[PDB]
Amino acid sequence: YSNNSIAIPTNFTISVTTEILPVSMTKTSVDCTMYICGDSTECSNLLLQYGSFCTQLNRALTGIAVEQDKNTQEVFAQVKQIYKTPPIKDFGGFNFSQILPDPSKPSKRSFIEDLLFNKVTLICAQKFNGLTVLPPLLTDEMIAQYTSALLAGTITSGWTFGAGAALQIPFAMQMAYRFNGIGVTQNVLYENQKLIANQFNSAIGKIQDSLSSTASALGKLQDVVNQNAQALNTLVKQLSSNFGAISSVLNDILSRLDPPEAEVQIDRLITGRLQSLQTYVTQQLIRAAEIRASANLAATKMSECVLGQSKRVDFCGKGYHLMSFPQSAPHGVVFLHVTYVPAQEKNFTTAPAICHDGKAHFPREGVFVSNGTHWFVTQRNFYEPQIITTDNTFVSGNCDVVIGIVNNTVYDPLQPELDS
Amino acid sequence: KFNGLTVLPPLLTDEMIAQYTSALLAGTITSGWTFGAGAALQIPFAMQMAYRFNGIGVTQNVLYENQKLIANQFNSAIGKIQDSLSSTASALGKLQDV
Amino acid sequence: YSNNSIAIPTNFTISVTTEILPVSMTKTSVDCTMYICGDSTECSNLLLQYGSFCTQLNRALTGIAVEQDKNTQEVFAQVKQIYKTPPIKDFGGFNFSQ
Amino acid sequence: LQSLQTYVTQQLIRAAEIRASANLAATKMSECVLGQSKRVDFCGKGYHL
Amino acid sequence: GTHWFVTQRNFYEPQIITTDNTFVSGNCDVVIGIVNNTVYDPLQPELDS
Amino acid sequence: TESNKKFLPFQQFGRDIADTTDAVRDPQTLEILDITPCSFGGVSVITPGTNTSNQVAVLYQDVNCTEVPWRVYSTGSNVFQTRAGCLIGAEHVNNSYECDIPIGAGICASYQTQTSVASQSIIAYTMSLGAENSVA
Repeated sequence: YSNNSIAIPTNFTISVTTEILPVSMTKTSVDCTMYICGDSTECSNLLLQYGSFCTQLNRALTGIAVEQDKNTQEVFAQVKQIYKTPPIKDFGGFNFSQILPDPSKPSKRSFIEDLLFNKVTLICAQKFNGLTVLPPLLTDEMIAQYTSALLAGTITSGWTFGAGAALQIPFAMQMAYRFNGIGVTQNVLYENQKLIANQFNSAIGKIQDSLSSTASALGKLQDVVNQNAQALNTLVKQLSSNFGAISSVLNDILSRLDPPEAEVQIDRLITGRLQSLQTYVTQQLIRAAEIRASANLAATKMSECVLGQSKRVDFCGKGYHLMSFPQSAPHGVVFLHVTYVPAQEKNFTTAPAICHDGKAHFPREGVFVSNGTHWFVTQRNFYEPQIITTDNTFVSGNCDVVIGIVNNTVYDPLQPELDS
Repeated sequence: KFNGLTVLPPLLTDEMIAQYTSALLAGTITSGWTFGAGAALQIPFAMQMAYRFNGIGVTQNVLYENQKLIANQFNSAIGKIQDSLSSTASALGKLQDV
Repeated sequence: YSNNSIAIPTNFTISVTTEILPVSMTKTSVDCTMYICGDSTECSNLLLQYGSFCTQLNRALTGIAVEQDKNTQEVFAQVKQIYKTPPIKDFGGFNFSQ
Repeated sequence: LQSLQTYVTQQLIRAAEIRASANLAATKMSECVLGQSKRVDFCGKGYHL
Repeated sequence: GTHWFVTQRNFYEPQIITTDNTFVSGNCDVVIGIVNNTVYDPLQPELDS
Repeated sequence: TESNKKFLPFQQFGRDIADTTDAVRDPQTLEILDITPCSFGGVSVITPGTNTSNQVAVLYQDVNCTEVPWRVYSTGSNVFQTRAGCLIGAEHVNNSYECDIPIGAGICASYQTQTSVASQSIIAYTMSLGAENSVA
């Protein structure tokens, strides 16, 4: 760091960054009296005379379920109408066959999300013990079609469909708008269209590869699924204990004991199993609130990154951000952020201002850099030399208040046009 | 500790934590805001603050109009912050709550 | 207010303020059977007569611990490379030694 | 067991709360530090630098 | 079909292409899909004086 | 039912995680019977606002509709099977719309008031994700 040292980057790279979000868990349900007891007539009376605990648990579990459903609905809800991919792909050279869905499968899945479908992903025993599993309303197919419409709108209309009606506009101008959004002026994109096309398609291929070679990046969804399944298997194995009572099977002990002593022994056994079921449903509520937090996070991304461009940083991946293509996953959603990142850095000597005619001069948009001989104005995020014209400057004050200024000439764009 | 419930050690020691914060602070000061995005860039702190001024809505020239002045307030600001802590304990109230 | 009367600021200020936030509650771990049973012979068997609690509680607490770890390592370790501050500190008036 | 259990549940709840606060701190650090967040009264009182 | 017009990305407002709200960079081959037309210049009348 | 699990000599009952009794040996003739408790899907009522009607449809969870028999009557051949389960009291329409009542597995139900055929009907169908619309 020095009072005249600046390092403007000159060569950039688009880079693909994946991001993983556990949008929901497996919708779960536990029939209160059914798990505690296999519908024995004595358990009926005892659990009835116990309290309204099991109805409490049914209400809480159904709340979890319907809230997971609300999550899956709202996280993709930002689609007034299901847009559809235009047949041909003249995307200025941006191969989208991997991200977009194509009729290869009878389903409208995409080539990338197939790796997810296959890599992230004993219930017969649970199915007979009351411990059931409901299915999700938004099925894999409709989730995939929502992702398809989202990507289609994101490609063909930029952000107008997020705000209002979808508006045709080619991908070139869309990238131009986004670059303007991150400072770099359109000139760089339209001067490096083919180069950026190669970079983008190569990066898409490399992320496809990096996912195809190992299934370790798709971490957190696997951890969520394992947490859920381990909770369920703990809830089942819990049945095997004795809690001081005779045996882990009701129908067994109903044989050994007359109604009187069966009453007390089953009082103990039910207190046990019911405390356990309470523990299970409480941990389930807590993980459900955590998943809803991460799902509102996913929604904020899907409505901020995808349908627009987050000026703010590190909310759509590392680096200056451009856009993000969402993709479905079994009980999850993954984003392919395509982030701008400057790569090659050249040193320059900088001037905080300029004294041309005794008055100060300030860069209206860029920065005053130089290599010693000529001073230039440049865009703060991409090396672009420019001669010092009054178009890039606004005079202000004089040559005293400024600190660190340098003397120079500021060319006037009229002199030859004044000679005639 | 004699009844099982020990306190596991926190992973990152105070040393490495303070070092991480020093890294963040250095990157903010010198490298501008780029170091969290790409590679760090030497770039003058005065011009960096000028870019931030242009961020909020005031044109950068204003900074160079009053550079010294700014620092004064800035520095005096730091001053009160210091005494803002040693004066009253409950100024720091969240961490103590937790 | 009136339909043709604007206000404009002329002099401004900087007011450095603090914003404290928690990061990691003290990562605790409670032994499943050392707390409940005073390391005896019949009581421990009577405990394991109950369900898989010894694993349940301890597992949830280990989850709390690893979440504390990830918190501390995510709210801070966003820096790419630990930076060193420059040898000299010339900021045109920004004394930073605090 | 009942006592330790209510302790563990309350501790996990407070842990989720701290996790929310930590993600909030992550956002602040990655916007109030690694950049400049224009959002008023997210960083602090007044425009943020 | 007749006159090019520059217009913001939200509200249709026609604007004959004054060189004031337009800027040049480079040549006419690196770009893609460019079209041929004379960008209007405001400095002709008062230079004719 | 008849199982294929090869049976060790004198051990009697086969278990699973659940501490229940999964398999047994008939003591009379040494045959290895499998024990599979017949499915019990929770009943779920499908209704419009009772302020509107009093005819409703019943959704059972995933069960073989054969197992379905307090039911008043079973709609004749109109029992529509979903990926979620059997549903009695709804004609399988193909005219897709936006759906109010969630049924699951893409299936949604809604009340329909016709002029001639079932002026008070409760239909279930494949939900349309919306009015498909591709721009040029």
